Amino acid sequence: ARGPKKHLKRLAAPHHWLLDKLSGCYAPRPSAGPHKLRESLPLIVFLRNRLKYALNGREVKAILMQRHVKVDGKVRTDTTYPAGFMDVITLDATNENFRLVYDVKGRFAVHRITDEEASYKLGKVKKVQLGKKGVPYVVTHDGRTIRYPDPNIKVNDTVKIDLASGKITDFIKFDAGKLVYVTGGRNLGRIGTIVHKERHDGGFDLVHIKDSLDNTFVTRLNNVFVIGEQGKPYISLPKGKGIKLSIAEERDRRRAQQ
Amino acid sequence: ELTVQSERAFQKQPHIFNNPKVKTSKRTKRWYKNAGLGFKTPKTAIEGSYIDKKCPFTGLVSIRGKILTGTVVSTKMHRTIVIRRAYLHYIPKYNRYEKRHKNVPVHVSPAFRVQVGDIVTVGQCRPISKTVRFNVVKVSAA
RNA sequence: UAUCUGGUUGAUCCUGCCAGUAGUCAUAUGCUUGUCUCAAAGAUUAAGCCAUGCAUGUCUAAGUAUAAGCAAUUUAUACAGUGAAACUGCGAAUGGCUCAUUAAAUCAGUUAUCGUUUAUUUGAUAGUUCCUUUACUACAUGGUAUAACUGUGGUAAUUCUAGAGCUAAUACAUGCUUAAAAUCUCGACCCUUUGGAAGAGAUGUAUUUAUUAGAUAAAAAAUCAAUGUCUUCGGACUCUUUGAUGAUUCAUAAUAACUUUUCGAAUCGCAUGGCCUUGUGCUGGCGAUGGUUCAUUCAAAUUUCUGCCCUAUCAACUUUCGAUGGUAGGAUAGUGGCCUACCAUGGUUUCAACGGGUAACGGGGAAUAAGGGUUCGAUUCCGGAGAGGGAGCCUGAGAAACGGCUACC
RNA sequence: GGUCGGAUUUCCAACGGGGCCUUUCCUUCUGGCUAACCUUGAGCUUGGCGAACCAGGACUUUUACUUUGAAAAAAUUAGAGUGUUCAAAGCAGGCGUAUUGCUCGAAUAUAUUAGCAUGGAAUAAUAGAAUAGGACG
RNA sequence: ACCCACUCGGCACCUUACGAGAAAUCAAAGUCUUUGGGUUCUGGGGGGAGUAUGGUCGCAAGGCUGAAACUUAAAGGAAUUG
RNA sequence: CGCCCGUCGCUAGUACCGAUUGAAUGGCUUAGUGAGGCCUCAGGAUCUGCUUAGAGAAGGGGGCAACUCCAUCUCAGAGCGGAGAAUUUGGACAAACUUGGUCAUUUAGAGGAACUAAAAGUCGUAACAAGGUUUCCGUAGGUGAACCUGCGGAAGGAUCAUU
RNA sequence: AGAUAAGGGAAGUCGGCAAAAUAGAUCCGUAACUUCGGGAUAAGGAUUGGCUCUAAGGGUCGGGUACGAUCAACUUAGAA
RNA sequence: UAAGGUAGCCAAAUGCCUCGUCAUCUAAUUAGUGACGCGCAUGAAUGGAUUAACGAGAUUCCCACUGUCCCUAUCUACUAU
Ligand SMILES: [Mg+2]
Ligand SMILES: [Mg+2]
Ligand SMILES: [Mg+2]
Ligand SMILES: [Mg+2]
Ligand SMILES: [Mg+2]
Ligand SMILES: [Mg+2]
Ligand SMILES: [Mg+2]
Ligand SMILES: [Mg+2]
Ligand SMILES: [Mg+2]
Ligand SMILES: [Mg+2]
Ligand SMILES: [Mg+2]
Ligand SMILES: [Mg+2]
Ligand SMILES: [Mg+2]
Ligand SMILES: [Mg+2]
Ligand SMILES: [Mg+2]
Ligand SMILES: [Mg+2]
Ligand SMILES: [Mg+2]
Ligand SMILES: [Mg+2]
Ligand SMILES: [Mg+2]
Ligand SMILES: [Mg+2]
Ligand SMILES: [Mg+2]
Ligand SMILES: [Mg+2]
Ligand SMILES: [Mg+2]
Ligand SMILES: [Mg+2]
Ligand SMILES: [Mg+2]
Ligand SMILES: [Mg+2]
Ligand SMILES: [Mg+2]
Ligand SMILES: [Mg+2]
Ligand SMILES: [Mg+2]
Ligand SMILES: [Mg+2]
Ligand SMILES: [Mg+2]
Ligand SMILES: [Mg+2]
Ligand SMILES: [Mg+2]
Ligand SMILES: [Mg+2]
Ligand SMILES: [Mg+2]
Ligand SMILES: [Mg+2]
Ligand SMILES: [Mg+2]
Ligand SMILES: [Mg+2]
Ligand SMILES: [Mg+2]
Ligand SMILES: [Mg+2]
Ligand SMILES: [Mg+2]
Ligand SMILES: [Mg+2]
Repeated sequence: ARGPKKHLKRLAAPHHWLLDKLSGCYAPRPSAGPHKLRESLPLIVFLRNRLKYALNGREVKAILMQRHVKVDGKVRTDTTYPAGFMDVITLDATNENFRLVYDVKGRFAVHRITDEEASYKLGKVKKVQLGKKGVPYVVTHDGRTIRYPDPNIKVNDTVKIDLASGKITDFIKFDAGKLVYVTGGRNLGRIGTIVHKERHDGGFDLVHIKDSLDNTFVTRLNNVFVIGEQGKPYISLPKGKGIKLSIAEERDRRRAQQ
Repeated sequence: ELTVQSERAFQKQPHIFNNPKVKTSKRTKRWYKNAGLGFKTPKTAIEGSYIDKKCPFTGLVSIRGKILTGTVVSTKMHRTIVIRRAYLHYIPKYNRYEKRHKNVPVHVSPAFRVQVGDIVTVGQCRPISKTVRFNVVKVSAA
């Protein structure tokens, strides 16, 4: 009402943050940034609740204000900066590098990566257009604008970003036999090797997707992120690599390693 | 539906200018488009002389959103008809259904000639009037 | 945890209700009350009225400091440490409270903006602006106030203010400094017909209008209107540029101009470095703030479909002066009877219209449940509406704002 | 049992699927992959028919119903794990030479109706060629 | 016109109870806890009360629609022995 | 010697009709008047820049003698403007008030007419047996009261019965 | 005989006698009751001038085997 | 008594007592209206009761309006002179 909201109560936050329902009435509202606040992770909850490197927002602020943490090469000393999918986070102290990817339960994992892998990121192009004076440009999933792309780069493709400059090194197209990451919905976190896509001109192009264990499913085209061709991926996959074990085999593995 | 210039203003498609200096074919420049979704633009719309600002083919509207189907129960308006969509509403206690209906006022272009009893499919557009939000895109009866 | 029992009779079997029985995040009340954890709590009647005190303010290295403030710099004679006040910039439109209004309204799920605004982030993005543009001109940077402050006062009083004297800006209000090339116009002049020219001006972005391009399923030939790039002027002829959407008059570009004319940095902190024709010469980093447009994000506004309790002792309702629609225009951020002019007579209803009632905010949900169901949901989350009742409006990206104003009651 | 109460294969059967044939089109045009290819080079070689991979197409009887899936905020409900000392709860925690550390989690299900995509095509409707202005061609 | 046999459609009747029902009784009042062939109307303890009021019809008498307050633990059905 | 109906009379309670063009409260609304701010037509207090501009006097530079040129105190006067308060025309939004109208909910009322109880009151005995005239329905009339009578109907009859 | 009167407004008088007020037209709105025909001009409100315009409402002639020309009305509505 | 006034209606234009009693209307009402009825002496084609509309009929009240009045004054014409 009357303007934008600036608070976010607990029990209204997205559940994949794993914020406890006790310990405060409010949740850290992500500031405006490159991602939607639903599919984002504030640096406060990432540093405190996933890494345990801090206990308070005061300690997170004390870490941020001395320019220790940087994300996508930029320092970003904001407590509620929305870190989203495949954003890289570099901590020069501890020489740590994380890449924000979903685990198969649908939450963000602490996926430690090396420096040569932290030197880039992939972006799913959302629209290709002609800017002013006829300059073509793309818009990635994190709102990055990249001018003068390759003319073969159409929508729903993946571009590899230099992450020091904003240039494109190469790009992956979108058709059958491509390794994808599911980012959104019930199947959020699986990796499943497109077999074919159905059009349905008028809304919500569907795509059929089968994992390494031949368990197929289907997803809207909004939630799919192609990350290479079948076999080799262009990034380091987290543990499990998006299989979505059933609860039976999950407790069998928990009884195996114990 | 007998003349195009019935109103006090000059009815014309905007920015479709036929130069009087040149003398070519294609009697007047007539702009038309395909609405998409496999709907055929009629030859009477391509060859006619009506203007119909709110036509989904010659007019400056776009069809997007829901596609519905009804039967025409009234034609007494001008370039507007009322269709009746009948549906079954389920009641969970009695484990069975009941007949309900809505009347949907839709805009009809002069490309179509509809009568009472014809079934039509309509496409959602921007608010055309106080009540009209759909536009007749294909008649499929006689 | 799919359970029944007492009461009509002199007695019987029934119908049938009354009473019992169990529960209640349903309240109140009586009596009693030792411990640990957890915890609702002026909703119901009065969205009745309020004493008093708090609940919204805010700074860095980085907008403005001669505090006649505190320090000591001792590196400083412009300042450069801290720093009240005040100007400036943001915020105060979030939160919190309540449920009065409200019955296709809100609200839920589901769409859409190819029908719009969007501070803030985040990512990109202005060599084109000296106007007779050869003195019109500061571009090692241009002007004017004014607060705080000093001092003189008013009234019983208010977060009331007047007169006088200074002084600043990222305050107001002005204003320049950067290529080249290309294309168009005019065009002096030479003058030829094949006709060529010196020179001048315009060409960023933003607004407004008009026009054009924004294409294409296939293959060859006939001649002319004039040859068209170059010729062995036979004509070999290609190269020809066209992105996206299911779909556009889309994105974008180009001509003709239009604008009372937007923007295109006169701002700030640290580090002080390289080249020498050694001059305060020319170059030169890391940031902060600001800035036009696009995209993105936070949203907002409308919007598709379907779904709401009880009433017919409400059956016809709407349309004077908006009801339903058409055309055109105004207005809006935009669609639209949203409003106006003209025109037509339309639109809803026994599949319950309209009207009335609700001790009715809606939903997620809660109680009780063999199953089906019945009742409740003011209330910890979401979405609405309100700030005693109405109405109106300034500022701002965002308010019909009320811990903001104006009027009436 | 060919492992030491865990598992395999040649097996008698049942259970559900797919394809083909029996008069049984169960849409086809432009293109490309030509695919499974008469393609056979001596026992792994030089050359068949487009969906099994697409793009555009022309058309395309309409539903209801039902299956599956996407979506349906969290909290609540049910429910997996876990010494809040039990429990209501909560989402925690657990394990080491505890000197430097390692590691599992924070599931899952339901969430009507409406809307969306998909398989079925019985059941209940609907339409077609009858003064043939019917289909193939 | 009668008689015999048969058949369709009727008004009914007699006997039994497989069945139903509280019973009286019922070839429908059966095929209903083994609860679903299609469909219309009406009732929710007894009074107050088919009253009051409001509509609507009727010349009128009246008809149709039709409450509430209040009051009560029983009224009532079929059979049994007196 | 059971049960049982109604009038009338007393007491108490509930609701109804009711003259009073009753009363009160609340909602909505016609008409009239109409604040406020907003948009517009003006308006111009005041403040202020520029172009000048002339007179009267000071100073300075120059034929050095009157005289000539440039500056300073004075005050008219003219324009070119810019900002601009009060006030003001018209318009739309429109609070609020007044007077009516209408709807809804309570609320007074002489009197009238019901119902319910209470109470062993008065008068009869209408129904239950053939209840002593068989009961009951509809309709009409009448009578102190239950009720009676007429017409038609019913068995819930006191008859399942006369080939 | 005809009139006008401040403030009040039937206190006057048997009694509002007399006088005053109202009045036409257009638009809106119109109750109880009813023999359903009425009541009804119920009650109760608004508007009305001049000037300059706009709109609508007609006749008669005209067409091989849609319209044009011409003439003349007072009726209503609206706007500055 | 021939029959004993029924249905209705009423201090009615009909009620002596009577300015009947109660309620309403008003500050105050022998008036008005609504009720009550042992009604001197109501009452059914002597027609009873009611009644929309109509009425130069009789009566009460309300709004508006006014010199009817508080409380009179002034003017004009024709008289009077
Ligand atoms: Mg935040
Ligand atoms: Mg009994
Ligand atoms: Mg007993
Ligand atoms: Mg009970
Ligand atoms: Mg309440
Ligand atoms: Mg709030
Ligand atoms: Mg930016
Ligand atoms: Mg329009
Ligand atoms: Mg319109
Ligand atoms: Mg309420
Ligand atoms: Mg809320
Ligand atoms: Mg508010
Ligand atoms: Mg209050
Ligand atoms: Mg307000
Ligand atoms: Mg307050
Ligand atoms: Mg369906
Ligand atoms: Mg027979
Ligand atoms: Mg018979
Ligand atoms: Mg009951
Ligand atoms: Mg009952
Ligand atoms: Mg009996
Ligand atoms: Mg006796
Ligand atoms: Mg007796
Ligand atoms: Mg008798
Ligand atoms: Mg007797
Ligand atoms: Mg008898
Ligand atoms: Mg009897
Ligand atoms: Mg008799
Ligand atoms: Mg009986
Ligand atoms: Mg007077
Ligand atoms: Mg009088
Ligand atoms: Mg008097
Ligand atoms: Mg007197
Ligand atoms: Mg008198
Ligand atoms: Mg008179
Ligand atoms: Mg009258
Ligand atoms: Mg009598
Ligand atoms: Mg009398
Ligand atoms: Mg009197
Ligand atoms: Mg009387
Ligand atoms: Mg007489
Ligand atoms: Mg008379």
